[PDB]
Amino acid sequence: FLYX
Amino acid sequence: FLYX
Amino acid sequence: QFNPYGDNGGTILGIAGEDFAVLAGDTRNITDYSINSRYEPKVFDCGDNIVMSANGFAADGDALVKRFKNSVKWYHFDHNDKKLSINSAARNIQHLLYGKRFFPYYVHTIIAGLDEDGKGAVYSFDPVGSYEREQCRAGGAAASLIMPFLDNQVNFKNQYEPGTNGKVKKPLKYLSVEEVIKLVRDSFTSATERHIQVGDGLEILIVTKDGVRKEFYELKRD
Amino acid sequence: TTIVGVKFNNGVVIAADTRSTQGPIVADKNCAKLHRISPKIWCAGAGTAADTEAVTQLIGSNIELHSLYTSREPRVVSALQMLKQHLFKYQGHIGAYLIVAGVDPTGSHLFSIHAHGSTDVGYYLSLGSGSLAAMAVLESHWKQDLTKEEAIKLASDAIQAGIWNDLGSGSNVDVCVMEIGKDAEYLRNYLTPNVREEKQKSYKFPRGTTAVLKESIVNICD
Amino acid sequence: TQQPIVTGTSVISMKYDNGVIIAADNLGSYGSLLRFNGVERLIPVGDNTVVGISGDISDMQHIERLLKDLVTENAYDNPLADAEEALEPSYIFEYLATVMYQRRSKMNPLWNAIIVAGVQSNGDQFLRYVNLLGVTYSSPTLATGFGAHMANPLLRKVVDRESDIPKTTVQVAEEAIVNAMRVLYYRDARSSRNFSLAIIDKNTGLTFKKNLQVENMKWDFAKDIKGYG
Amino acid sequence: GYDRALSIFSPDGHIFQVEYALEAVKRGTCAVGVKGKNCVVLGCERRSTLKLQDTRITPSKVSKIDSHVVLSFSGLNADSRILIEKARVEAQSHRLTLEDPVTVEYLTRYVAGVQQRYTQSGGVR
Amino acid sequence: MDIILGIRVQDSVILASSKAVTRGISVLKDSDDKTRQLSPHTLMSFAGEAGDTVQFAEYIQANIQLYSIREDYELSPQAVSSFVRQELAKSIRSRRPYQVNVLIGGYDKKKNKPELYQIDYLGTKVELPYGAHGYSGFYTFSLLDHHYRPDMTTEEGLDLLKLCVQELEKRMPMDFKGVIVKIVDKDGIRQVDDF
Amino acid sequence: MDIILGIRVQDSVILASSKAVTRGISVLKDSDDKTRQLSPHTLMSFAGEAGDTVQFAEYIQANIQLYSIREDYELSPQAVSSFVRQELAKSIRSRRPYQVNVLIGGYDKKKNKPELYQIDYLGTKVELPYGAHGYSGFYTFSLLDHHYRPDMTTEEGLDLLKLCVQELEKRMPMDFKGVIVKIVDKDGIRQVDDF
Amino acid sequence: SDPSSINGGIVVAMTGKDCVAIACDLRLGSQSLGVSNKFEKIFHYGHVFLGITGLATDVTTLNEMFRYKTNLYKLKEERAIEPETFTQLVSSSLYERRFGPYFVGPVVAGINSKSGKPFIAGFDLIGCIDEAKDFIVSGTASDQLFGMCESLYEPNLEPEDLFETISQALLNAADRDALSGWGAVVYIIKKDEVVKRYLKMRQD
Amino acid sequence: TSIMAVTFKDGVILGADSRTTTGAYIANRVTDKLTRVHDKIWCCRSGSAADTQAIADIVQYHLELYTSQYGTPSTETAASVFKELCYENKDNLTAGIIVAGYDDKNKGEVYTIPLGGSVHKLPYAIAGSGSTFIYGYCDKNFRENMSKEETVDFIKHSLSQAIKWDGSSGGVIRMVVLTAAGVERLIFYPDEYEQL
Amino acid sequence: TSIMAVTFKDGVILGADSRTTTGAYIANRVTDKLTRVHDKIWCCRSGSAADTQAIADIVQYHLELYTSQYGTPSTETAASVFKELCYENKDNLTAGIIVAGYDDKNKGEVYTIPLGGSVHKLPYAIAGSGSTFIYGYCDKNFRENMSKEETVDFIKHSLSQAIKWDGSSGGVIRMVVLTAAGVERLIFYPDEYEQL
Amino acid sequence: TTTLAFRFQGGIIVAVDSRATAGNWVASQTVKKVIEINPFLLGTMAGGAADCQFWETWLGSQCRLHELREKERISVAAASKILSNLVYQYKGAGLSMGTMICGYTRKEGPTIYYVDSDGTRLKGDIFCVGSGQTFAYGVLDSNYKWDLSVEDALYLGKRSILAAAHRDAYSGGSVNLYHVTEDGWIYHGNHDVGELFWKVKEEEGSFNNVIG
Ligand SMILES: [Mg+2]
Ligand SMILES: [Mg+2]
Ligand SMILES: [Mg+2]
Ligand SMILES: [Mg+2]
Repeated sequence: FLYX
Repeated sequence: FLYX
Repeated sequence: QFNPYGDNGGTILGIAGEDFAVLAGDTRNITDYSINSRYEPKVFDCGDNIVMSANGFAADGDALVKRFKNSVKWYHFDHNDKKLSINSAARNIQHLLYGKRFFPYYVHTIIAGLDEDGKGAVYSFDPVGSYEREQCRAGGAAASLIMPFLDNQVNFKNQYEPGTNGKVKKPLKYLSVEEVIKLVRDSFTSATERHIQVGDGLEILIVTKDGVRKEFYELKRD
Repeated sequence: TTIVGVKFNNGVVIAADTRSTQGPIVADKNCAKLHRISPKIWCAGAGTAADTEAVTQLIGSNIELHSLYTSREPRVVSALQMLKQHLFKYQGHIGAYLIVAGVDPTGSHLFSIHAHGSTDVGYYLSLGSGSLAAMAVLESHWKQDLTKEEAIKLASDAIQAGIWNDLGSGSNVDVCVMEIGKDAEYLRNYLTPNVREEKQKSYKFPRGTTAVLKESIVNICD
Repeated sequence: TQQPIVTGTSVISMKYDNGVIIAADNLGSYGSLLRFNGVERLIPVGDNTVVGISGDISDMQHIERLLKDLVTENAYDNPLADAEEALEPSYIFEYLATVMYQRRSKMNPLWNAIIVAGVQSNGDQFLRYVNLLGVTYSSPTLATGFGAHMANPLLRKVVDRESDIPKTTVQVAEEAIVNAMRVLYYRDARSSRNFSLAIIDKNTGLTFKKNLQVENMKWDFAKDIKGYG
Repeated sequence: GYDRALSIFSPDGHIFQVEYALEAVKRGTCAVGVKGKNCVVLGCERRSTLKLQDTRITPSKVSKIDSHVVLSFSGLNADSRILIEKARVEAQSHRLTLEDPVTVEYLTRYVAGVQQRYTQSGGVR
Repeated sequence: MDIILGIRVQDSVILASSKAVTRGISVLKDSDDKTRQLSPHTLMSFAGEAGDTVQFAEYIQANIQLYSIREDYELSPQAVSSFVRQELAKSIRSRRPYQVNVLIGGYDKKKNKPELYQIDYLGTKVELPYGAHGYSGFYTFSLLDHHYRPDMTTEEGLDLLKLCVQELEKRMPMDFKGVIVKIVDKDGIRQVDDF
Repeated sequence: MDIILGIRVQDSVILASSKAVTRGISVLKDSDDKTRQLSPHTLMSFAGEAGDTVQFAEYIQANIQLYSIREDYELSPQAVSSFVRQELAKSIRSRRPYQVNVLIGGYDKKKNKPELYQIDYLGTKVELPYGAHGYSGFYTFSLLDHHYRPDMTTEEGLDLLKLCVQELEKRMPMDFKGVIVKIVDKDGIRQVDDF
Repeated sequence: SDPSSINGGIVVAMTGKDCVAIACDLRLGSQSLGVSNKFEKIFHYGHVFLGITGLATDVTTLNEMFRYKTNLYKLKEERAIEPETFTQLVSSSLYERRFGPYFVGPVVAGINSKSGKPFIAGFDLIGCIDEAKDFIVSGTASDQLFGMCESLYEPNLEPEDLFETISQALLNAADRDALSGWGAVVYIIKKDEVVKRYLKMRQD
Repeated sequence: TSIMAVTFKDGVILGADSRTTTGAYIANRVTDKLTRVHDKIWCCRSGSAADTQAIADIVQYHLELYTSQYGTPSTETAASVFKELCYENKDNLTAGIIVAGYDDKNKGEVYTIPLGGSVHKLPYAIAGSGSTFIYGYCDKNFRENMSKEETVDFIKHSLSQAIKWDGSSGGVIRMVVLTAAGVERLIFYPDEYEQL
Repeated sequence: TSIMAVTFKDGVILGADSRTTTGAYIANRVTDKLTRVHDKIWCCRSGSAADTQAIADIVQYHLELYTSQYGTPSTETAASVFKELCYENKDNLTAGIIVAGYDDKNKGEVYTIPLGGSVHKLPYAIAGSGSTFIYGYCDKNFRENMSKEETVDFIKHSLSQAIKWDGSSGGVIRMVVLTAAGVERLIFYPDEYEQL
Repeated sequence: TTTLAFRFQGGIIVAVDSRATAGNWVASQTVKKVIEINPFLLGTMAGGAADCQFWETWLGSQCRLHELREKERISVAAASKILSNLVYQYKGAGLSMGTMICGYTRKEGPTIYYVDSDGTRLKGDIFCVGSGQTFAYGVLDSNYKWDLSVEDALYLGKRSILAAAHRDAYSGGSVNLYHVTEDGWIYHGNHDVGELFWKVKEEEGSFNNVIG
């Protein structure tokens, strides 16, 4: 998934 | 490393 | 437990012309999410019109370049100042790399120069010394981003002659040093956008029969 | 990611970067990490991108229903209490690290929420991978009784520290200013210091370059 | 294969117009225990070099002995030991860099991050980093541990690239270093208030400053913080 | 280890220890080799000052190195056993790696190589 | 490697050895001879780890051939088996042991008797009327217990062996591509070409 | 379980399924039919985990037979395959998933066309001219790529299938004791007794 | 046993001048073994197009699930779902399975029928929305696609030019990935006509 | 973390540092680890910040609802509610809480609740990582029925040492005074306590 | 284990407990953790008893052989030999040694050698499991140029607290006094130090 | 990788693919997987690129020293056994090589030896080695006869690599053909699968699974  |  | 390896990021790119070769590499050095240096060159003139870069784990990269440079020096002493041909250098590096087959140098190695016929040559090596002469090779973190672009623009892959019903391929031809440097600059700006370990600066070493020239270009610093 | 919150005399200001990443690759070059819980309660998210959006959207909904039921403008402590009770229930499995800020009848507020359900109070806060770069700037330049224009400058400077020095952070600076007795102003793309330089070359292909096997009209109508 | 026991935290450094500045706190941590408070982690070699060492202190004390022995060995059969054939920062660094990489390659590393700050015989600023992996890099600003995360961002606002070095004075540079040491004291849990600072200038030479303290600290705003909401 | 250079050059350019080794051969019982059109024959003298010998068990003058090669000699009997043993081992070693028995030239070249090594190795005659 | 059988009868020893050489999901060869002649009247079949099997077999073969030349004399099957066992007994406490299991079928010319020795990779030697290595034994031993007689002829021994191969082809999971059969007797070693 | 093949030709679908049921070092049975008739013109072959295979096959069979009675109508091969895929798609995120891989060979009476569906235990459905499951594919797919033509007769399809079984019997490590072959066409399902 | 890279495959979407393009490879394999060269990863519900990479059983399941949901949407709303709305529905649906997710990399593409604006969006596996002006990439050769798109792409391409750019982006990316390729499909989407083209590419 | 409660003549005093650390980084250097569960019942939070916050919130609710029905709860009652949560959820909690309150009948009381969820009523308590370094000091220096100024000095000197040796402890020394007079908050800055 | 060395006006004093434990069982309740490496160079042994004994034996041999050739070694020389063994064999040693000696030139000196094998010259040192509890106490109470009686009390009170809180520390308090006068052994029994 | 060599009336046919991979990443599609040891000796490479390349190059040095020392070209058996004895010394080290030693000599005739890194050495008439060995075997075995012509044998060898190049995700690039006779090895060109597939599909009428 994506992270920030 | 590579394989063939 | 102590891990002897690390990843210093960055990416390198070698392209071979007709009577020249370029070896380009970004000047960014990183560990994890921290920038170590914005200008740490990893493309070196090793003499005898050979330029070399060992991208990946900088410690192993510097060690290898150092050992090869020393190998060139002792080649002169032992063989009456004879010039080390790019093909001979490539085989010598295989032996340096494979010497550590069971404790490998963690690097993707590219050398560039001229063959004994005066034509542009690029050799690329896997971490354990398997090597191959090519017109084109990207190495390091952003290799997977740049390489398919090079396939399309240098070797003209998947490109067919318009209106030939995809039957006649776009013909292979040598690129000018001007056209090659455009692709290198656009490869690195594209790589800088989409890869976090690539940016800061671009250093290109151009090899002609006249010798080794350098060019530097700014990249985005985020 | 680099999200900061700064308190000034008549309000609170939150700012965030615009970079979203999968592994080392940049998925979104310009993504908004500032979320509206309520018209005067805004939140900046770091950690699992999906989790931060979802948890903010869910509480934002429950706060609106609570506001309608009580015939009162929502309070920051309500959003905070509902968030930290929800996050605690899931024992950190919801990877949402939030800086909650807003104005309400009670006054101006600035909090930080962690995935495990812990909460902090402060005049200046920083969350995400670039927090240490941001907090360095905040610790160096922050003072008591900041003006609006000083707080925006400090907040955007703290984000910039992350953009340049942290690999996880980059691109632009989003800002939201929540001042008492005024509508909150969402300054999307307040700073765009990472504009892509003109490419060396247009890669617009001659029409017919791609080889085609079949064509067909697709029916989208009934 | 080691594990570090007694450790030193951030070493921070930067170049300015005429020379280099390096600083490091005087703490020897024993995990979370702040055990030793009289530890010097800046070790001068001659009058033109300072080696700043973080990481394991036992390995730091070993490196101290190697540098001490290097000065002795250099003086042997050397009439110009205090002139043309004196030890350069570049010589001292390359020696350590060789040792650090040899030790990692034998899977028995010196568990350290080292910054060699000095001025060459031709007046050039020398600043280069080496660690337990044998990784070497040079930059207008260098820092180890938490320094890399918090100091570098602040020091880079002063000297962002090479062209900024001639524009940076020793007053501005030293101020930036002392500010960085304060920020590290706020935010590093294995840092101390007491630190040493060294300036190697091509004109005034080596200036070693002991028993410095972090000061002008902002704590007043804490009185207004009650609970977590 | 014993290092002394026993085999060395003399002023006239002779290696006396090699030439004195030939005198030991000249003392040894006569051995003759005659190769025909489709065979080789190895003849060997046996001095007759030794009666009450047991010819069943007494080491035979001609030795098999492999099933297809033989070796006769003249000179010191004890020395011959060391050359024969080495040759027999090299014969099996060749079959193992080359998957083919030695040629007579190869087996000779090996034995000759061993004899040569002892003429410029320290501590050996 | 997998299936190696041995049956000592009245006047001979019979060694059957599977012909399949499998690696992964591919049968690379279906005509492999898993045996070496150590001396004119001594045969050794082998099965186990890839590479080790042949390397071990040829090493033993070389040593026995060297002894034969030196002494101009053939070592007894008992003597050869004892030598082979000691080599495996050394091997098991080496840095990398030979993972090779062998059957030594020989005819002792001095005693005028056939002899079958079963030696595993640990150096566990046993003289048997019939032997097997690997999973083969789990079928063949009970079958031979029933059908075997000590005074059988070479022809009876081959029929008894056919009964074993048939049972293995019926109940064994893997296709071992039949067997090469060899007979050791007073006249030396010869291969049965049609099995 | 192991080998299940399927070849869709002009006017029929042909399912070959290995007869061996192995457990440990023992082939327990050499005549096992790894197939169930779901409806008069729909056949499903299956391979995978012991117990799961038959339990799944019979469960599907019961559901399709129930539908047939309720509506007095035969579900299309496409409809049956979609139903089977959804059951496996449910299964994979269950507490204990069905570890069963299936081929559904059917003849659509409304379209007058043979249809072959390859569905793995994850619920990955594909319509193919020829399909295989397990290691079989690694040999048969390249072979069929070469020799297969879309307009082949049932007899040509059986010869093409014989070529697959021969290649598998040559190069496959395990003895799968031949195959049961069944043909699905406009006249329904029938078994080839001599293969 | 990495669900996202068992079957393999890629989807790429791009925006042009009053048009969008979405393209995908046709490979479905079981790791090294190529199984199907007809497995399309792009579906559509009215004028809204969805491409799905990742585990093929989930690609099929989600297609059937969104058809189900867009059908009920249309019956109740008495109009076709718009790309912006559908994007939200995809996000909601994926995050509903937050602690047991569909191993997919979906990509929405289409033109809003009311505003006429070209729209593309990508999602992660847990349902985080990635909205983009230029392009969205997904699959086992996402790195390659990111490199190709970032260098080749330029804004406001005409439908016929956009076709060449997206096609060369997919083809050259797919040839540097083992688990992608084996044929490709490109949808060119205008306000009220859609062209679907099958590309010729190397079959290894 | 360094926390302590000391019972003196006029009531009880709660003392704590202000440093919250994730690994070796300080997340908050001005934490308020002293929290209100009732008007004159306060607690000291050590261990998981998330867990100790969640617990504190539940008890305040319990004592608020207790007050609505049965009037002011005893300090023992508050400690009993803390224990009940800590003991029954011992497998999922990392929380060392010191409960300190002022009744008019019972005066100053201190209850310590370690990880186990056991209750220990003491004349004074110390907890958190920093406490280890001041067991020797606190034992030698503590006296019963101290004055307010003596108890403030005792806590200040104690936490001063705890802070000096513990990496996980630092920042300001917060204190809360519970007496019949009411509730008084105190703060002490590094520049004061460091050079004690 | 609880050990400490304190430097005062007339020389140095070494102090230690007498408890050696395997797990929670006391193997020896009268251990002598103070050992002689030279006439006026002594050390304090903490960590693996086997490792610290083996090390101590080697150094005594080294300093005996040193004395045969070059006369009396300095306390620094002794600490250097200890360090050399501890540092070079850091992977195979669990030993925290405090080296304390009396020269006539240098007077009382204390060197502490933690697990790492680093050397730290200090006015006083504390080591072993029990030390943690008395960092606060020892820091507040230690003064330079104390008298013999003050230093004996300082060590007795310090180890008394260390023993009170540490399960691994107990028994008698042994002390060794190094001055120009000579070498004096002291012992203190529970019945005395417990009720300090 | 996919490599095959088979023996027939006309001599030995050696066909190899040209692709090298690191995981699912295609590193190169232009690799020489056949080494020309000498005019009558060929070496095939599968497994670790470095291992095969380095040790087969090294073998060529050992084969040269043999003919200097023995004034005679090394046998295929001896050449294969130098390599098999070498890798056996490294057994357990983690060398990954699957190689075929193909050559002609007077005493042997045309000979193929399979040599792998766990020390297996097999003489045989047909071998396929690589990730797509099974795909190659499928086509080769089903079409193989001893009486194939040099033209047909060359095609079958080419078609068998193409078959594997198609189905196997980790095989492709181009087909490199060799023909070993009594007069030595003869190179029969590099054939890109890009063009070869469509050329074969059209002319042969095969590959009906693919959208034409
Ligand atoms: Mg950055
Ligand atoms: Mg499937
Ligand atoms: Mg392929
Ligand atoms: Mg005790």
